[PDB]
Amino acid sequence: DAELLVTVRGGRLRGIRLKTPGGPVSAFLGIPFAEPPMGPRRFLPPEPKQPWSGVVDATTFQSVCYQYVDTLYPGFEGTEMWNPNRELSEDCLYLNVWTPYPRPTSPTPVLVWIYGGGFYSGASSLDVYDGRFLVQAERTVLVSMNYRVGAFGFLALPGSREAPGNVGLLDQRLALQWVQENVAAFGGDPTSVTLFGESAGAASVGMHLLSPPSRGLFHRAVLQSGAPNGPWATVGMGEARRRATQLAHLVGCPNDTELVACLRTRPAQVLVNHEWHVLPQESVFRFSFVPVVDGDFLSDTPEALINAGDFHGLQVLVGVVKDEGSYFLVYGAPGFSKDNESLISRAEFLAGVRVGVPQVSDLAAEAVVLHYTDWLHPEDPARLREALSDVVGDHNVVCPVAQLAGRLAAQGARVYAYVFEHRASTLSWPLWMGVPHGYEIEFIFGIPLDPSRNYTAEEKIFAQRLMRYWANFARTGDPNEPRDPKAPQWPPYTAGAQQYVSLDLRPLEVRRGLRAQACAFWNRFLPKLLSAT
Amino acid sequence: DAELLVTVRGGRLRGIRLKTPGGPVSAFLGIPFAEPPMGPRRFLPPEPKQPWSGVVDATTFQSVCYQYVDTLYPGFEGTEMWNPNRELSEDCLYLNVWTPYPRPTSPTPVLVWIYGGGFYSGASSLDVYDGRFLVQAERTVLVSMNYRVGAFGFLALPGSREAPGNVGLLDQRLALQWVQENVAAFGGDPTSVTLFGESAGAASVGMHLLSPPSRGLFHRAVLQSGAPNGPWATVGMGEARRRATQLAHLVGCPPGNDTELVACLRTRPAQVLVNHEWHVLPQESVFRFSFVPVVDGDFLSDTPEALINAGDFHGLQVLVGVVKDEGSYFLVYGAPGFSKDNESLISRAEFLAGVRVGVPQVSDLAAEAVVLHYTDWLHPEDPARLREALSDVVGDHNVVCPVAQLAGRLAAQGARVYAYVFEHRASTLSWPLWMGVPHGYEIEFIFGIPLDPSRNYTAEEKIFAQRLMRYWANFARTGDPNEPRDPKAPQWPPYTAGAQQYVSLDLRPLEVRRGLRAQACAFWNRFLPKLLSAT
Ligand SMILES: CC(=O)N[C@@H]1[C@@H](O)[C@H](O[C@@H]2O[C@H](CO)[C@H](O)[C@H](O[C@]3(C(=O)O)C[C@H](O)[C@@H](NC(C)=O)[C@H]([C@H](O)[C@H](O)CO)O3)[C@H]2O)[C@@H](CO)O[C@H]1O
Ligand SMILES: *[C@@H]1O[C@H](CO[C@@H]2O[C@@H](C)[C@@H](O)[C@@H](O)[C@@H]2O)[C@@H](O[C@@H]2O[C@H](CO)[C@@H](O)[C@H](O)[C@H]2NC(C)=O)[C@H](O)[C@H]1NC(C)=O
Ligand SMILES: *[C@@H]1O[C@H](CO[C@@H]2O[C@@H](C)[C@@H](O)[C@@H](O)[C@@H]2O)[C@@H](O[C@@H]2O[C@H](CO)[C@@H](O)[C@H](O)[C@H]2NC(C)=O)[C@H](O)[C@H]1NC(C)=O
Ligand SMILES: *[C@@H]1O[C@H](CO)[C@@H](O[C@@H]2O[C@H](CO)[C@@H](O)[C@H](O)[C@H]2NC(C)=O)[C@H](O)[C@H]1NC(C)=O
Ligand SMILES: C[N+](C)(C)CC(=O)N/N=C/c1ccccn1
Ligand SMILES: C[N+](C)(C)CC(=O)N/N=C/c1ccccn1
Ligand SMILES: [Cl-]
Ligand SMILES: [Cl-]
Ligand SMILES: [Cl-]
Ligand SMILES: [Cl-]
Ligand SMILES: [Cl-]
Ligand SMILES: [Cl-]
Ligand SMILES: [Cl-]
Ligand SMILES: [Cl-]
Ligand SMILES: [Cl-]
Ligand SMILES: [Cl-]
Ligand SMILES: [Cl-]
Ligand SMILES: [Cl-]
Ligand SMILES: [Cl-]
Ligand SMILES: [Cl-]
Ligand SMILES: [Cl-]
Ligand SMILES: [Cl-]
Ligand SMILES: [Cl-]
Ligand SMILES: [Cl-]
Ligand SMILES: [Cl-]
Ligand SMILES: [Cl-]
Ligand SMILES: [Cl-]
Ligand SMILES: [Cl-]
Ligand SMILES: [Cl-]
Ligand SMILES: [Cl-]
Ligand SMILES: [Cl-]
Ligand SMILES: [Cl-]
Ligand SMILES: [Cl-]
Ligand SMILES: [Cl-]
Ligand SMILES: [Cl-]
Ligand SMILES: [Cl-]
Ligand SMILES: [Cl-]
Ligand SMILES: [Cl-]
Ligand SMILES: [Cl-]
Ligand SMILES: [Cl-]
Ligand SMILES: [Cl-]
Ligand SMILES: [Cl-]
Ligand SMILES: [Mg+2]
Ligand SMILES: [Mg+2]
Ligand SMILES: [Mg+2]
Ligand SMILES: [Mg+2]
Ligand SMILES: [Mg+2]
Ligand SMILES: [Mg+2]
Ligand SMILES: [Mg+2]
Ligand SMILES: [Mg+2]
Ligand SMILES: [Mg+2]
Ligand SMILES: [Mg+2]
Ligand SMILES: [Mg+2]
Ligand SMILES: [Mg+2]
Ligand SMILES: [Zn+2]
Ligand SMILES: [Zn+2]
Ligand SMILES: [Zn+2]
Ligand SMILES: [Zn+2]
Repeated sequence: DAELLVTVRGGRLRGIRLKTPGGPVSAFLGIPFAEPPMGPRRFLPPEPKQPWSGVVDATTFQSVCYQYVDTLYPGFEGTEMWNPNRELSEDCLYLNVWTPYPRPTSPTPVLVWIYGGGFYSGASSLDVYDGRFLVQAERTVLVSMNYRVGAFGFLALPGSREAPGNVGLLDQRLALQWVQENVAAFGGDPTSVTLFGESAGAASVGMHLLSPPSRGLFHRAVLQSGAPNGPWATVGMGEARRRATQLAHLVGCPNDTELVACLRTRPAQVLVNHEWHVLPQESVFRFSFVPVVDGDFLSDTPEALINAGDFHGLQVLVGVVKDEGSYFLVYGAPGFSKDNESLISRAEFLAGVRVGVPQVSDLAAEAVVLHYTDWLHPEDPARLREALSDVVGDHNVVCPVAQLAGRLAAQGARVYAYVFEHRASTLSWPLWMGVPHGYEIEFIFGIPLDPSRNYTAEEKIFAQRLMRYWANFARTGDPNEPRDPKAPQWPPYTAGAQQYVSLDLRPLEVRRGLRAQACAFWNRFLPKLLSAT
Repeated sequence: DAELLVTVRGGRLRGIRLKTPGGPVSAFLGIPFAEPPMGPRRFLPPEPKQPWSGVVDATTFQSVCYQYVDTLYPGFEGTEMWNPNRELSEDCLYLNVWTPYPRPTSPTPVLVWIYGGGFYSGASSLDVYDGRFLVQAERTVLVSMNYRVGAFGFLALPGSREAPGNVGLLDQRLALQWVQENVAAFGGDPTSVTLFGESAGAASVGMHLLSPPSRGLFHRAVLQSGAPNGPWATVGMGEARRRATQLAHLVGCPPGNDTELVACLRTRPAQVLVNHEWHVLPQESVFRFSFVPVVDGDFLSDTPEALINAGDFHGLQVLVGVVKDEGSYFLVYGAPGFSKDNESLISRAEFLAGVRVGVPQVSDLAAEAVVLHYTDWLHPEDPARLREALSDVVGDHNVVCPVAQLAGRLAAQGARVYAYVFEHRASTLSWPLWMGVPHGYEIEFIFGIPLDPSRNYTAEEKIFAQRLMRYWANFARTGDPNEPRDPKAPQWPPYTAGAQQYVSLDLRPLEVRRGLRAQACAFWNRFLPKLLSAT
């Protein structure tokens, strides 16, 4: 019917009606937003999609951008839920729109979701990103886009116009430009556009906040388990060159314009098969192709722009999960497995510190180890495992997020912080991993409401609470209800009081400090030490 | 009384009967154990006392070695109890013996006490060091001696033969030699001598373990709130020369150069040297007094930390401990914003400054490590927290962690080690409540001072003091502070490098706990060295 037929600036779309226990939602899946970045357009900033004849079929998710498909635990849902669920294609720059079925006659606010995956993986078609429940429950419009990952999104020869860098970020910015122009055709309000994302998606949200050409395309920002100032999310120019020139040597590619032309002649699968082999430490925490500090998108290091920005007028929702680090340990760290209790040894632990804190001196590593050993039980394997889980989690997610949250708060922003502390009753990982990196998203998106998944009565209620908080924030920059007794339940995060809430089944609880003591080491002392040595 | 006339290798002594509530003790006070270190003998090692004719009057304490007198809180009980209580004289090398009234029939173990005072102060004649109550209640023999402090005991021009250094420690060794030769006259057993000391006396006891010629003179060791590997307890030969010649400059002594310089210092009156001792290294408090034991390669063949890691320690029984609030007393002596008369609610600015006072001579980066370690990053402005924090910084750095280091290294090489944390604040205690259990305030209880009728301690406190006297007396008799065949009480398990068990001493029964600030002392004993040498 005419509810599923929409015309945007480029032409006609035909969407699909999706069902929700609450009721139906109108969905437009796989709307092209850039000309396919293929052949000579590989590694280049995206070009806007030109108008098309006829009716585009937006009834299903388009393709996934090329990436390594994880095969650590084959057939295991804990890993499979995150793997690509469409064909891989360099023809992948498509976005998706969910909107209420009585299409809003008034302009409703817009959530835009940027998926994470450490800049080396990810897809908007993953099942845990289904916008239908968030839309049907809170009557906002939800948009999500694909953006190039891996070398396709982030190979850079700083200097050249052929491989400029950060084109995966520009993919996102283009889709936000698209939202500006077309969201109103679906009921959306271009003037209330809230960015949210997790992991590299959250780091992405962070860079749009620091990149002036993007700061005009959205108004509020949610960062979940990621920060642009994290040790894994940017790379220098001179290093970006070495990594590009190395991938080229690996793929058999004999100046800069000549380098890119050879890479462009290689099947996309050949680049994916070598991009992990670029760095000797084949680590998840220093993946080869991430955003570059070139002076373009980022006029300075993310740290530099944070410490110097006026963030008056910005509201920000920010948080981590309880155990950020445990998911990364099974992907590398020596002694670990989803299939036993991963009872690490001291030397396995000393070794793991180097894998999760890569590229720090020897003195810095000893500092980490002395800082995180329990000197009354120096060789307890369980305690050691938890310690290492904290070392990588604190260093890569928590202390970066914290450092950003306080700086934003201190320099004019209005911040609300959380820690996600619910372990799903469906969670297929082992119990020692706890609440792992990535496992709040199911709840933000209202997945427990899907009748076919097997979540708890109490868990559906929790997901609705969370959706309420997020939509509240989208609407007003304030997750609290505009009208309620005992009204300031969720207080703002400030550099002093450092209040956050804990999100779980029990009613909101305020706590002080996001690993305040731990993050003093990472944000304040460790740099001084890397310096004077 | 036949018990008060006693004869010693040097000659005859007349002693005095002292009263305890529980009964008499006979005491010999101010026995000359060395020829007086005067004029030409100033700064030299001690010569043994030439023997005398007649009866030495050993019925009253002799003089106190020259030293700074504390003018900080005039009249105040808390400071005055430590101040010299006899005339200051360079003629001060005498020792004291308390022995049970009916002199013991069989050879009883001997406790030798070495007083503290950070090597710039102290005297065996102070009231809290009265042996009578311990000797009456446990029937051991007790000895204490005076040793030279300040520049008179520790000024060194390494290589001089004029000022060889460590003569204050030689003073103590001379008295231990005297005990070996003479305590038999008082019913004491020279084959069962236990040293015990506090503060710089505990550091002294430690250096005696590390100096072979002293190991023949005792068999067990108790170290209370002090250790020879503390940052304040020793000095290099090169630093020792700077400080010696800087003092010579402050007194007007043109600097053979070593022999002129010392002969000049000898002419200056003793009080003039005391006056400038602290101005050799001006500082705000009490850490790093400038005339301490020197690592000369004679008395201390190597640094204490070297001597500890490879030493002859198997079979040694050691008793070792700290007070609950080791830091707070030092802060009162010059940490910015500290007095005994207000709550010492310091600002962050004074906290940062106080870190450099209590942890002197460390790099700017090292000091930042300290701050970032002891700050409470949830309440970094809270003045009360900052106050306790800085107390722990200086308490950990100067006392607790050096003692924890010594304990585990002894235990590792096969010493039998027993560790305590004294955590009872005397109901009499005159210092303010926020200093808690300050440095030096277990001594009163070890010595049974609560038994003294004039001082009104509690009954709970008297039975406690008797409990402590028994622990220490048990230890002196048998190298084990536990009630021999009595496991009706909780056992005091020995300290090992793995489990790290110690007992809390207070008015409640023995409580066994693990780890002497294990987390804190990793920083001080392991990381901070690496940091300081790698940068
Ligand atoms: C008691 C008795 O029967 N005879 C003693 C006699 O043994 C003693 O001589 C001293 O014995 C001690 C034993 O512990 C040392 O071995 C002395 O050698 C040293 C020392 O190591 O202490 C050598 C040291 O280099 C000297 N230091 C200097 C010169 O700076 C000291 C110094 O003489 C001190 O006076 C000792 O405390 O001695 C050994 O000489 C003598 C006193 O020395 O007394 C007898 O009665
Ligand atoms: C716990 O498991 C890890 C991972 O090994 C996997 O899971 C086990 C249950 C077992 O079935 C293995 O075959 C699996 O591959 C163990 O770490 C591995 O140990 C082997 C020893 O032969 C070694 O070759 C591997 O490299 C190790 N893997 C890593 C990542 O280091 C570990 O030994 C198991 N046991 C304990 C006590 O942790
Ligand atoms: C708590 O007391 C200290 C003690 O210092 C003072 O000592 C005397 C010289 C006299 O000024 C008394 O009133 C005090 O007891 C205070 O620290 C001093 O503060 C004054 C000025 O306020 C300053 O001139 C001194 O240098 C300070 N001493 C230092 C830095 O060591 C402290 O301010 C008191 N706190 C209060 C009153 O809240
Ligand atoms: C790298 O070398 C290539 C050669 O493959 C250079 O390409 C030139 O491009 C211009 C375009 O106007 C041609 O007219 C030339 O004939 C090409 N070949 C040359 C100059 O040898 C390219 O300019 C070089 N890249 C640089 C200098 O950045
Ligand atoms: C967890 N999820 C399955 C949603 C994908 C993801 O987030 N993978 N994480 C990569 C990474 C690596 C280093 C630092 C941060 N993120
Ligand atoms: C008088 N009292 C019992 C407190 C003796 C004492 O302990 N005086 N202080 C010594 C000191 C100084 C610096 C470092 C270590 N100890
Ligand atoms: Cl368009
Ligand atoms: Cl469906
Ligand atoms: Cl048409
Ligand atoms: Cl606007
Ligand atoms: Cl642009
Ligand atoms: Cl950065
Ligand atoms: Cl870099
Ligand atoms: Cl570089
Ligand atoms: Cl290949
Ligand atoms: Cl491969
Ligand atoms: Cl791989
Ligand atoms: Cl937690
Ligand atoms: Cl290095
Ligand atoms: Cl345990
Ligand atoms: Cl505001
Ligand atoms: Cl149910
Ligand atoms: Cl904290
Ligand atoms: Cl005499
Ligand atoms: Cl002379
Ligand atoms: Cl006389
Ligand atoms: Cl005199
Ligand atoms: Cl021995
Ligand atoms: Cl030297
Ligand atoms: Cl030197
Ligand atoms: Cl000379
Ligand atoms: Cl040392
Ligand atoms: Cl303690
Ligand atoms: Cl410096
Ligand atoms: Cl730290
Ligand atoms: Cl505060
Ligand atoms: Cl607290
Ligand atoms: Cl043994
Ligand atoms: Cl008081
Ligand atoms: Cl024996
Ligand atoms: Cl305990
Ligand atoms: Cl501890
Ligand atoms: Mg992977
Ligand atoms: Mg190959
Ligand atoms: Mg090769
Ligand atoms: Mg254990
Ligand atoms: Mg006289
Ligand atoms: Mg005289
Ligand atoms: Mg010399
Ligand atoms: Mg030196
Ligand atoms: Mg001058
Ligand atoms: Mg003067
Ligand atoms: Mg335990
Ligand atoms: Mg501790
Ligand atoms: Zn991630
Ligand atoms: Zn591979
Ligand atoms: Zn540390
Ligand atoms: Zn002392």
